[PDB]
Amino acid sequence: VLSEGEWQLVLHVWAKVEADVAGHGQDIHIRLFKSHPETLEKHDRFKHLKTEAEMKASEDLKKHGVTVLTALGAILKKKGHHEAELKPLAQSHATKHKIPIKYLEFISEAIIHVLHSRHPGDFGADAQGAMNKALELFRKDIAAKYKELGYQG
Ligand code: HEM
Repeated sequence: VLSEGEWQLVLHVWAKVEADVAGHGQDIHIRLFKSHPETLEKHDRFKHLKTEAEMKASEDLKKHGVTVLTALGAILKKKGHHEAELKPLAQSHATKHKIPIKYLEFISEAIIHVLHSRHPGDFGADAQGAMNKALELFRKDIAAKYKELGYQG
């Protein structure tokens, strides 16, 4: 469970994220695809974009990024009482897309990287540790929802 103070740090940095959701989306995905290439294969519509620049100019990918970070941002604002908008995420991702929890760790890594690269003065030790706790709570709860629908993490 997160402290009031940690939740505040998380939401403090997210507010910076929200000043350019689109750019953060692209960067996080680009990081993810380059760092763990097996991830790009889950996306049939992106798995041809060869270059970073091709990645950055794809408006399909751009929009996807915003859709992903908007869902995550609604969950973080719940400060962990996120049952209701966690469930549709787990049902899509467990039954349809079939995203292993390890791929969720991978994008968790990409998020923290990008966050630290774009906002170091607002993303120091305390803030990274808080965000990390936030994303680890999210992954635990989704792994439990995954199991409730079958197929284990
Ligand atoms: C922070 C963790 C994640 C967030 C919040 C997120 C969020 C979303 C949302 C909101 C959608 C659209 C509705 C639906 O879920 O189908 C989506 C679709 C999708 N997500 Fe995730 N996602 C996460 C990470 C992942 C990862 C790591 C991958 C693995 C490549 C993945 C693959 C997909 C795929 C394949 C779809 C369907 C895309 C399509 O064919 O249009 N997502 N995601």
